[PDB]
Amino acid sequence: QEEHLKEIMKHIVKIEVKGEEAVKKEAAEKLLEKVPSDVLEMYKAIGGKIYIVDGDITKHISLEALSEDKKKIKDIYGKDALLHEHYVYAKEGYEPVLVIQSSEDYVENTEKALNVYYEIGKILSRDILSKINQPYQKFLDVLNTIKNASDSDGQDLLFTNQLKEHPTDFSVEFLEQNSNEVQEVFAKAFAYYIEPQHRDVLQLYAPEAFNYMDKFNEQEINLSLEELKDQRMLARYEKWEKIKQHYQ
Amino acid sequence: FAKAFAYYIEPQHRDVLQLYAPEAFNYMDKFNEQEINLSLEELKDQRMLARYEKWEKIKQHYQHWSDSLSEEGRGLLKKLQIPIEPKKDDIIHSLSQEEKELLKRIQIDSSDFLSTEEKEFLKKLQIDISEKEKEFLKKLKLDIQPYDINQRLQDTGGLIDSPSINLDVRKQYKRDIQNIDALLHQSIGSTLYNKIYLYENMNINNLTATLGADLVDSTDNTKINRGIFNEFKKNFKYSISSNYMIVDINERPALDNERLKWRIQLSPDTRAGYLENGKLILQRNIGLEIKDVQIIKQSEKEYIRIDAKVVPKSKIDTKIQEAQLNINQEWNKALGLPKYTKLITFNVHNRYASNIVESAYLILNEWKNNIQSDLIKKVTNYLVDGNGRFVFTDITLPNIAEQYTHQDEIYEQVHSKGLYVPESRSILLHGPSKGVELRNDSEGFIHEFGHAVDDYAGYLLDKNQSDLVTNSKKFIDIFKEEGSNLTSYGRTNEAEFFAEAFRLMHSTDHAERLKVQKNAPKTFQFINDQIKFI
Amino acid sequence: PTVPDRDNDGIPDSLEVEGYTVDVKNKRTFLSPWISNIHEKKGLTKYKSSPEKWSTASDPYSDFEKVTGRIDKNVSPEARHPLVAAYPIVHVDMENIILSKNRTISKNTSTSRTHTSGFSNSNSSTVAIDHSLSLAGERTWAETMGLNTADTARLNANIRYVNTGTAPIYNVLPTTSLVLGKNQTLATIKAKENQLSQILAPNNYYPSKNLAPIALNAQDDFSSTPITMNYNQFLELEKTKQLRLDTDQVYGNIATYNFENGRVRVDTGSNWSEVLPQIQETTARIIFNGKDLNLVERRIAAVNPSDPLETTKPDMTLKEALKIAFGFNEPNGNLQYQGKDITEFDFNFDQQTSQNIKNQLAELNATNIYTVLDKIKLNAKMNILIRDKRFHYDRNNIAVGADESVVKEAHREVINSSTEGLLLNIDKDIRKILSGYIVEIEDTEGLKEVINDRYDMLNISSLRQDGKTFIDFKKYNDKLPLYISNPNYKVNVYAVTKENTIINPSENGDTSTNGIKKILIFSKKGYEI
Amino acid sequence: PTVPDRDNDGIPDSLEVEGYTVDVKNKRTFLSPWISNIHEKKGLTKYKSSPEKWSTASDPYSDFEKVTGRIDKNVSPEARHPLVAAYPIVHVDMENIILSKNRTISKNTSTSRTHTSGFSNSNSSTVAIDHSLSLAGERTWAETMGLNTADTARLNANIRYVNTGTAPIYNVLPTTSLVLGKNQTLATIKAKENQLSQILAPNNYYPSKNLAPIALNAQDDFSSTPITMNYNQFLELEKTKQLRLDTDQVYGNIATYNFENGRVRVDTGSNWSEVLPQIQETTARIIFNGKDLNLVERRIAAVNPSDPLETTKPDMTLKEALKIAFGFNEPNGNLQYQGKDITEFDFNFDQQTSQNIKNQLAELNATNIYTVLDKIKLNAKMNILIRDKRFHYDRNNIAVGADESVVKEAHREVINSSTEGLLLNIDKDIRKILSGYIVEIEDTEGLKEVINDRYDMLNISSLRQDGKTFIDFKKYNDKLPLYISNPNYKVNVYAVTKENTIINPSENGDTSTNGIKKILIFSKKGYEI
Repeated sequence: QEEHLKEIMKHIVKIEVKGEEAVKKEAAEKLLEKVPSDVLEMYKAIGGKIYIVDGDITKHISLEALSEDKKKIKDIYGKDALLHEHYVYAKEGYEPVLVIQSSEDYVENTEKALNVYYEIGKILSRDILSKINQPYQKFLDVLNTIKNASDSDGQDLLFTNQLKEHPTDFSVEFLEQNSNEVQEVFAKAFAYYIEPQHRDVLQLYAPEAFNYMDKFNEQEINLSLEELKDQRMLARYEKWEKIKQHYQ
Repeated sequence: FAKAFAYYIEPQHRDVLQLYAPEAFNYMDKFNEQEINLSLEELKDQRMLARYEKWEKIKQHYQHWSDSLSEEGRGLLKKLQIPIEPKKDDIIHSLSQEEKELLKRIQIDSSDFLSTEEKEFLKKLQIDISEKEKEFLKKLKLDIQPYDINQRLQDTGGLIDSPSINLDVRKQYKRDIQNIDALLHQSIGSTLYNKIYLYENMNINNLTATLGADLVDSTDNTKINRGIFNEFKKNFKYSISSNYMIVDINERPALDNERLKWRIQLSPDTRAGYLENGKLILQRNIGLEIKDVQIIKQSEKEYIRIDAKVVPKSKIDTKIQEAQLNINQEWNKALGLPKYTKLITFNVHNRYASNIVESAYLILNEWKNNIQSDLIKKVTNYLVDGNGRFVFTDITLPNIAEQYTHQDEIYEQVHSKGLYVPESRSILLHGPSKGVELRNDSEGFIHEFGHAVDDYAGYLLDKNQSDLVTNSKKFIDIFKEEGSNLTSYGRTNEAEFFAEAFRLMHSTDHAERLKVQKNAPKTFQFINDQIKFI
Repeated sequence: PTVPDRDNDGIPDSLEVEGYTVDVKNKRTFLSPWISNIHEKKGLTKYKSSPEKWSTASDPYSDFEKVTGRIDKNVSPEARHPLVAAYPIVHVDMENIILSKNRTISKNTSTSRTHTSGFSNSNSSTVAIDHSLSLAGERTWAETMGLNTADTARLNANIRYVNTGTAPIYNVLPTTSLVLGKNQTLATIKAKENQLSQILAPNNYYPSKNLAPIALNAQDDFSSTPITMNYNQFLELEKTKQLRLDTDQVYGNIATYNFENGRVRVDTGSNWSEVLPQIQETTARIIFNGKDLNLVERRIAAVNPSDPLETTKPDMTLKEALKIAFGFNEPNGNLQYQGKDITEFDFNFDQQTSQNIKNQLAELNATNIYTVLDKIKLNAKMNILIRDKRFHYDRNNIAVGADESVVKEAHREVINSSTEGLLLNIDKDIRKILSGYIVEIEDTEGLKEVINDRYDMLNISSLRQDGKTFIDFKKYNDKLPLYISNPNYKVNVYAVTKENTIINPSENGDTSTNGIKKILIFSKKGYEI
Repeated sequence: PTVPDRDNDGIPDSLEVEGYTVDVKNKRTFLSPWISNIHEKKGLTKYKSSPEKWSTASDPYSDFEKVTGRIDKNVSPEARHPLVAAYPIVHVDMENIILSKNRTISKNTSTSRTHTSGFSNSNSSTVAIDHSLSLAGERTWAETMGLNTADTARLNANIRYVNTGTAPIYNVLPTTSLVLGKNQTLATIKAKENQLSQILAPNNYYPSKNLAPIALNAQDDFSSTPITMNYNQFLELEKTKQLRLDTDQVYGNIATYNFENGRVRVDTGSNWSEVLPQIQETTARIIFNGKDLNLVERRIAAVNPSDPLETTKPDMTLKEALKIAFGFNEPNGNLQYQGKDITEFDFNFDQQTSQNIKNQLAELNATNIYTVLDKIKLNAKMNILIRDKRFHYDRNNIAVGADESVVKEAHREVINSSTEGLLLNIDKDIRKILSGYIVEIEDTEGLKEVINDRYDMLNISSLRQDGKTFIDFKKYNDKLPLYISNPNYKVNVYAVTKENTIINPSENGDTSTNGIKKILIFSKKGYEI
């Protein structure tokens, strides 16, 4: 009896008051922590950086003057939502920018955390890897194993309606002509893998998809950064500096 | 005192003490378990016999090292102890051209860049013997400095490759220090002795000339003003020594200008050298954490007692980076900058480190609350649009990194309280020095800020052309009429004048604001017109 | 960090002493230290408590549970606050009786829970039997019931139990003894066994208003006429029409909250008859008749100087006590209960408490307590009685009368008038101090004809289902409408409050309302009807 | 690290031996070693105790629990101190009886708890029935009730229990036997079963003054007339008019404090009948009649040389005992109880105790104990009796009389005098040793006419509701005012003390107040009246 009081007691008794606005800063920073650091270095290397606004995301200098038409967004579940109400938007262009609206409820709940991780996966697949065309046959090979499999609702989980109507197996030509649909499937998988509570769901309905992502985040992300750096002349030149200096 | 002492030692009464006299318990708690051993040595430190015994017990340990000393080692050490004065005969024989006659008849006492001691050197040369002659004087200054190894080390912070002096001199300096670095091969570590304390007398003006001007009671120099003291102790928590410490062995009476009495503990791993003249040379790049700051009384005169413990510099270095991250993350949200920016990066390697870091949390607070919000954001946006970052340092400006590279001329070196580099868009604030004019540190920032803001205003008018607000005929003339209606420093030229005017119009004392209104009415509406562009 | 907590009550020490509050964060509840600026706008209450008491009130629910809600969901709201003791208060309400001889006089009764003066911690009530004549021909009870000098009457009543406290009773139901006169105990109503398996939540009845009330006489073979009563008793009853119902405090067990599964189980070890003594010796008692002229009792935890542990309780000022115990608030900073300013109430104190407060009034140099209200410290064991200043009261602190001026003012709204009666709309509280009305007719030259001219013929005022009072003339008339000898004749109506009523015929059996002080209530000419 | 506490009672050793005190720091209570200067200004008591006793008094509450307040909140205040045993002391008080034959003598009675002498630890009381004639014509009880040589009378009394001890009883109620004469046991009062669910806190009644007292005869079917009583017995009763009520020590269980959650539950393992023997064999007993001339008994823990464990208790000198058990203090360093100096009291000792104190008085070379009071050591088992020195006492140490001179000053304040009576204001204690007054009239030439000239016609002094005694002449007069044959005739009023009263008609059945020891109490002429 004396045992149980402690656990309930600790959870409820917040010893000190962080403050009115500190909590906000602490929530966002904890969220981005869970994503592997190596991803953040790739984002910075390709340019623009994430800035956290506080008010209505609909009205900000960086985003007000661009893409007014694209007011229609689709959440992870495919339902349409107006941008003003929505709490996170991203934009692909010369200055890749990602904006997240600060809130105090990213640790406690999860539906909000899932969308942020979802947006990181879309930037990664469409803006980062695309510079190297990294999604290719291995990703296509796992993809193909999902479509043809015994009543696997896995398809329903990752494919949109457009995909459920391609009669035959996926072809290397299709990805080239259509590259937004495939990149989306990658993004969903990325999101579900990061969020702890959803990890089990993913591995349960799409075993091979989970296996692919497990080895990818384990030891196939440092390779992403190095190969990306191999396009920058200065990266090659700094590399020359270090190698020549030591053994000289 | 005795009563409080008694209650704390008796186990059963300790709790009673803590309940009714919290402050008394706290004082006694720290007293009986670290400070009491520090107190014991000083009592023994009064008996000459004990001091002699301590000095002798130290000799034998260093006997082998001393007996193996070569001539080159001793000769090098001799130079470090005594400052080396430049010889006139050498410099005169090094010129030999037309410049000396030209130099012969020049209005010497009209260069602000020169200091008093350098004027005297020039006056000695003059006895022997607004144009282009002050530029030739700039080169000569980089050649008349005394050969002082120890002086070079703090100005450069240990970065010996600094291209701030002539290459030959640079080669000369690097060789002597590296040779000295090899000399200090013996560690203090032994089984023969435990905690050893050594002392060093230091002048307060070397750490902060701003506090040093009012540290001593205006009327009686034997008392210290409590009000200024409280500020000084506030954030003095750790320090790092990059140069060669010259320490004593037994406490001796100090000279007039030395009001700090350091008590330094060593670690068995610290590498060090023994000197026959009762002094010790510690290795460079040592880190020290300050445990306490207090006022003590000695021989009817007041002093500041400062203790310290040697620790690996890396342990202190970790504190600086974590401090760097806290300040940059906080201001990015308040400003609107991208999450990952390296804006307030500061590199400090000197004795007064801890105050510099904490003082950042104060200059910016006064900086924001006093300037119109939209101006900061717009100008900060401009600054980030380039690679510029704010840089707070404790080494002389010519040695940081950015300044030397872009100017490119050797003679183009400039050191002062603040500096703005347009090419690199960076603001530099040297904490340790004291503005010969400025009242506090905040004003030093605002002055440098003025130079930066002026560049963006000029940038917005035309993108292709790089120019300032001055040089436009609608302002040059304005400086010819009201230019002399304020401080004499701003009368120097247009650039400083704009910066000079900017702080005053935004000073925290409304009276100052009124003054500039009734003394330069035209400028007042003009300034309000450039800032409108937003 | 091992935050210190000696009392072992979940909340840490520092929090309890300085002030804290529980606040639901979207769906998760957490405990927080009181921040002055960010919590006040949200309408949250500032709690305080004792760092060395598992239950500041001393009742069986810990400091943490009350404010958090993990508690028998039946405990009344006002008792959720840590400084208000939660305990039961059971008294008996008797609705109606019937009498006969071992032709049955069945009269309806009205009961009110009583409290009299040197007043002690024991609940008692008092029934009053209606005296009005239901039957015209039933003059003199002594004859309506064939009672002889050597006879005995049988008593058979119906009763219900009322819980006016703040916590539930569970298994047992208390024994209670009926007594007539000063000391004549007629009967003790047995404690039925294993039958009160239901629950008495505060402000509920047992059995509920929808079921037959528990018959007092067993109707079985336990005793042929348990309520025997010699002749002489019947005489006192005829003169007084009063009975007392004394009840003891033997309640049941206590319901405790279990953390393991959130189950509320009745523990057979802990029994209210062990706790009440603790509460009654460490709390200040406040009695209030404000809501509906019924005696509501609350207990507040106050400090007791003589006892170390007891100085630990947060200081409680009188003003705040009224605020948290009953519902007083400050629309404009003036203490008030639904419009009525605090100034319309009396403060009466027991001799001890009176003395104690006289001291308190001296170190502050004040004479009107209504001002210095926020500066009066409460100590343990004071007893305070707050009664409406406008009504007259009897020895047992029951509402019994009022000043005539109030009576008239309560009638200045004549919704309708005709020759068949009045349909008024009066404030629900006044009609508990009015026994009846005297109707009379006045000749144009000052004569006076009283229609219902008998002492026992006053109950002529019924109440309609929409709360409109309706006076019926044909009731104690000759089932005929009202006649008027002159459209210019004024019709005067007087009202008689209980205190000013007669309960038996006089010396020579006078039935006229002559020597009764009557207050005029209506006077419209014959044509103004 | 050890901070040794062998007795395992919370307080460390050194604290218990040298002196400690608990003092509340804003809201947190902690135990501290006695500091002379900071605690004395705070009005804190210096406690001492035994480092080897879980409860120095030997009663069921730990040394720590008592002083901290974690304890049944009913233990009386003065017993919170660690050296005063807390235990119950129940005796029976009989309020009134009634008589008849198997014309009903219904008389009110007054009882006082008694103690006689080698006096032992067993409770007894003593009732004395009033002899005054409530009815004029009711001369000779034997005839007002038709009692015949071969008849039997029934006795029906009312009793309440009084707890004058220092701790509460919970479940049980003591058995008690009525006895007339020396050894004639009339009846043993049953131990009612599962009925004393209420509590007897110190200085309380059961049932309280507000409820009917427990009828002694069951009124049920247990025995038709349990208290039969033969003729000869009735005669014995008539000559002595006194009974005795012996009660044993079979109380209930004990209420203990639980540290984990602060609940006080009556544990069925610990029973007072196991504890009392310990207390009674290891403490010194002090009996005091100071407060209201009623025997209040307290027990103080004293050392017993013969026993190792017992030498640990702090030495207790008599002077402190009076200070902590009863309320004596030192305004000017002179022991006194509310003004009355200690010198106005007698000291009586049992033969054992007497010898011990005579020794102690010899090694100090003193003769007056009132001086060396603070130098008298208490050992276990002394019994001491301190009674007011000014009053006369009987064999049962009941207050019974006084010196006439003292009696007179109590009347020297005539607030008013008329021909209808006196409304005096006497010190509440004296009017319990005066049986009545003799009124007489004096002719201008020295004659003497006594109005109420009958032994059983003395009860003429009532008490008004403001505590002013009022003497009524018309009671045993002819319902007529007071006549004076001469405005120069003196009016004398006399009082009769208990010891000098007659309780039955004399040898030759004299009813005159001749052989009654009478004290002059008043003498004003007609002009003054």
